[PDB]
Amino acid sequence: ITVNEKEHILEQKYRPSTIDECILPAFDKETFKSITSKGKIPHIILHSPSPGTGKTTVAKALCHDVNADMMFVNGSDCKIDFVRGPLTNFASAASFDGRQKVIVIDEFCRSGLAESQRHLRSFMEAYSSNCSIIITANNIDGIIKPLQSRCRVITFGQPTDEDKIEMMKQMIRRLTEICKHEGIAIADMKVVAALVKKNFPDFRKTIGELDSYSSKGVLDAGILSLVTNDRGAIDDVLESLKNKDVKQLRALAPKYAADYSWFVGKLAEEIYSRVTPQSIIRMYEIVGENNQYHGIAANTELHLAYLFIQLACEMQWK
Amino acid sequence: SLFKDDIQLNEHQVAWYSKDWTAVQSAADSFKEKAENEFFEIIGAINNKTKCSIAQKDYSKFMVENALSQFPECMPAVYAMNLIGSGLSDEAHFNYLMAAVPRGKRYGKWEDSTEVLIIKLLAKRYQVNTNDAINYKSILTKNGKLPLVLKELKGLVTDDFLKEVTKNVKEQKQLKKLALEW
Amino acid sequence: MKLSKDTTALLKNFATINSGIMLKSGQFIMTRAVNGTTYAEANISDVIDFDVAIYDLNGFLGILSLVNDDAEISQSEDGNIKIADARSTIFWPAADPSTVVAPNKPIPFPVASAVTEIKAEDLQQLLRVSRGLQIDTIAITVKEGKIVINGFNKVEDSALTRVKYSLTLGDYDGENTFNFIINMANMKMQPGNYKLLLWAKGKQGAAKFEGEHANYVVALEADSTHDF
Amino acid sequence: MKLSKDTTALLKNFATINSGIMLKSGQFIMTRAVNGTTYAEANISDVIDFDVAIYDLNGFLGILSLVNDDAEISQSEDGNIKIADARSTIFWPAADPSTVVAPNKPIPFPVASAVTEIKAEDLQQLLRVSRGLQIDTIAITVKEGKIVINGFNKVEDSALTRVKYSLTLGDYDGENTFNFIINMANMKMQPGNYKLLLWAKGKQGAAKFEGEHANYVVALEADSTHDF
DNA sequence: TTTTTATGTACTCGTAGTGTCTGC
DNA sequence: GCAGACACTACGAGTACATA
Ligand SMILES: Nc1ncnc2c1ncn2[C@@H]1O[C@H](COP(=O)(O)OP(=O)(O)O)[C@@H](O)[C@H]1O
Ligand SMILES: [Mg+2]
Repeated sequence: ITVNEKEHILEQKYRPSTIDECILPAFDKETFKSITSKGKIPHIILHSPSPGTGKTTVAKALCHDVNADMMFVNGSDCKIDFVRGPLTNFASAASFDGRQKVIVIDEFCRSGLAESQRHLRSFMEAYSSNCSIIITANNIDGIIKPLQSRCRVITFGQPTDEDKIEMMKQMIRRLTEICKHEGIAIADMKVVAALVKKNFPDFRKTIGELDSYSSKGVLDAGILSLVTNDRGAIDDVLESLKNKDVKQLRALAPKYAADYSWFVGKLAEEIYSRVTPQSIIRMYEIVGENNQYHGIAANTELHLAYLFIQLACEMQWK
Repeated sequence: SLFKDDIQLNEHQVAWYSKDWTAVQSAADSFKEKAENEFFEIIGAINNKTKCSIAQKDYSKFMVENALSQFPECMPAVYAMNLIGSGLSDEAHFNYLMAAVPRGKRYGKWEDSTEVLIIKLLAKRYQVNTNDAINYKSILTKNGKLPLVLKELKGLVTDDFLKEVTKNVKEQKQLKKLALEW
Repeated sequence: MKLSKDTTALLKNFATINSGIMLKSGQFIMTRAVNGTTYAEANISDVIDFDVAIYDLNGFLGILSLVNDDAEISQSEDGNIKIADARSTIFWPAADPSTVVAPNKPIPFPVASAVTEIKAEDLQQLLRVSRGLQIDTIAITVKEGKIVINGFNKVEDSALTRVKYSLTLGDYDGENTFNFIINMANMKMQPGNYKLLLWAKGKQGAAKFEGEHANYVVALEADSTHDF
Repeated sequence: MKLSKDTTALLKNFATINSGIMLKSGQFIMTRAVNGTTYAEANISDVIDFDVAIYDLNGFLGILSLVNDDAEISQSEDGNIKIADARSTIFWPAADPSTVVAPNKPIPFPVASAVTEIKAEDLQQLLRVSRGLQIDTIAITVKEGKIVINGFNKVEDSALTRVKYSLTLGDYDGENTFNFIINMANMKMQPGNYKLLLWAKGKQGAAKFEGEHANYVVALEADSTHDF
């Protein structure tokens, strides 16, 4: 159990240092250990559209288990002049103690980074001898295919039944360590296993919900009360939808244009239970055709705005 | 001294008849009228059927589409120009939207500072995105003293950081706003 | 703590490697490159009292360039750094030590795998020729017994084929063959004499420049070759 | 094959005419501006032993000001230009001669339509007054039986009506009346006594400056009026 | 009745700091 | 034996342009 004791947020403080310490499904835990066993790291695009799965921790865990000279940077701050300057001065020079050089680009699927992405093809080949690149992706299509040519596309697989049973209790004993290391009163777990199961894959939102209970000393309460679904449900997905608030509908588009694929996908799932069958068949046509054309979509933001205006004015909300 | 009862030439003449150019610089600034610019009035011509004849005006599909993005009745054509209007001529873009928007009579208009500095300051510190940064604060307002992490980040509030968000006059009432955090 | 002319000039040099610096109590200052390619250290004559981290070292030296030499740099009772002049007084905000990437690990250089010394006017001529000849990478090898520094145009010359400059620095004794390639960009030492220390074993290595006051340890480019 | 400092001083002058130069073996050198504006020819004290074309003559000499004057220049096996110093060596790349606009043969200046003889200090004062009176174009013509030079400010003068200078030079024994205009930007000759040869036939024309070692052919202006 | 969002590129202009050359 | 002044560079500003 690795703790960066100098950290103030539990998400960043209890980040696994080793790939073993990561609560990951089988096949993946087998894959990453195989990658670290080689001692040398090839270009890796590990990606999972589900948040809090461990994209960033695994990317850093692989850099640690291989004893890499890692330079971690967020994709948004990884512009092209940043790649020309620092990133090149890094991958060109050889580290004094040898050891693998890695450049981790977190959330590199962001849209504005398309042209700096186009710089890396040839950049990665010119310095492939001395330095590799790990890319963290939320939307894999946001990675230009020439980069996928140069990288290993690791997609976090759906955890099997055994993986769900083992990872939960691996996270349970992980929550035991952190609470006992933080000073939070357990007051019998009981709901602790239920919290892990509440947001099973999203471990980051599970730890993030331990926070907000640091001012409190208790580990137990009805946590599914205060901002439970603060992801795809309690962020104007209900209230602002129905009432057909065009003004709010348009202002609600930007905050999500970042990851279009997830949003739409979760939008077609939860909606099947809120509206009538006459609008069940109707919502699939408009949502299907908006998702069908997210490429011709120049501005994804206005594309969401068109989905909302055509969705709100045709659903017979029960 | 001044020769009292002689004619005093205007400040332009005073500055110009002197190789003191900083005062001449102040003389030219007197006609700046940059606050009296133009900006669009093409959108009004789009929804009024007026002879816009843009050519030299600043056309922005980015903007002109995003202005009609507020009005949902203009959204069918905006959805088309979003799809296929990419790589379409600026003069063609205004010309399509001419016969495409319904009726006119141009209308109204189209998340606060002291929060948006913290959101963008936490984002740069932990190297996270807006979404993640936004959530960080919201959970930190509820738990282990966000006031503490405010102090942890009082050193990296440079004027280049500050002015980047809301120039105007706030980045000086914001520069020394998060000063008092110790 | 008082900051003299030789020490502020050193800080003006260390600012080029890292936008700021972390310095703890003593007379030893040290900074490393953000990417970890150039490490600089310096024992100085001016003694500093407390531990402080400056994020904007460039702007810190610019604001100090208005106060007289009597500049009293003190800690504020809350924590900041006040600069007392003969008359005026300035307030500068200090930053957290984790904001400035600090070297933190002054592990000593190993055994010098090869040793020579470059003159002050020899470094001068190398930097002035490269300014006019656009030399971006230099390689230190052996030619006819004496070791030399060769400058190229990595962009205009892929695998460092055609030399554009060569400076001899004395003769090599042992029977070894090598070619340490250093990037001219990540080479930020100030003018002066430097006993050049070169260490490299297997696939790791570094180049250390021993100046009469400060030390500069740069990294070698991956293309470098040696038989050590 | 070393270059004396007066020869290089003449070379840094030729670089003002053309950013490059094509110099063959021998003691004779020459260049012409790309825009056919000026042409300079000169024999010098050093001896060139090999043909070489230099794409950036300005940067070549600016780099040659970084090695000692005893530097032995040569054509390296590295087929470029070798600058051997006491310790250093500069390999300045020879350029493809096709990229250097140079006179393929020395311009044989025709029989002069008018001959005068500028003095070096007279030329010196002419440049000093031009930098003070913003004199951009000058005209050499006849005034009361004597050959004189008159400068204007074509910016403010436009029609070239208001005289701003009059260097009374020699006397004219002929009967022709000419008004040859030269642009000061094309006065790329180094200071020194020159025998000024003038020629013009119809809508053509050029001026030649015969020197104690260097000659200069500078072009006349579109508005040059003559009765030759 | 309104007034702005990101990244990367190329060019011009103005001024200001720095560099190379020169006096009755 | 250096200052002056032209000469040169760098940079902030503003501009125009093409993308998503
Ligand atoms: N597989 C995992 N094993 C252990 N902890 C995890 C795992 N996935 C996420 N976490 C916890 O979530 C936090 C953030 O995870 P992160 O790498 O940011 O996931 P993502 O990048 O997909 O949001 C970490 O501090 C870590 O403690
Ligand atoms: Mg992450």
